[PDB]
Amino acid sequence: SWESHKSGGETRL
Amino acid sequence: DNLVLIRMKPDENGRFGFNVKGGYDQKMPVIVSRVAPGTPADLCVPRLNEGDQVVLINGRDIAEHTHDQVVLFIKASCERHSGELMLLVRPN
Repeated sequence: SWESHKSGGETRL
Repeated sequence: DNLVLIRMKPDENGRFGFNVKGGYDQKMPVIVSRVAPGTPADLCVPRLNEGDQVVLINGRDIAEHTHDQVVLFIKASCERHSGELMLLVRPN
């Protein structure tokens, strides 16, 4: 979310 | 206790190089789940590590916040001091 990839409840920052 | 205060500037494209899992909606603490090689999170003083539990983001207590609320706090560039994202973490 917020223009960051979210998958499996994990976000890349 | 045993907390570590880390400051890091993002890369030129606004990215820090770490991933997080957790948050109030996941019923688990916010934890660093990955740190990518050569990114700010890998090169900071000291390094941010997988398993570190995030206690504060730019001074804010995130305990009752959802995962996506925590993501926006990380991306809230104007809450940084001197352009540095501040994380207060507890090593695993």
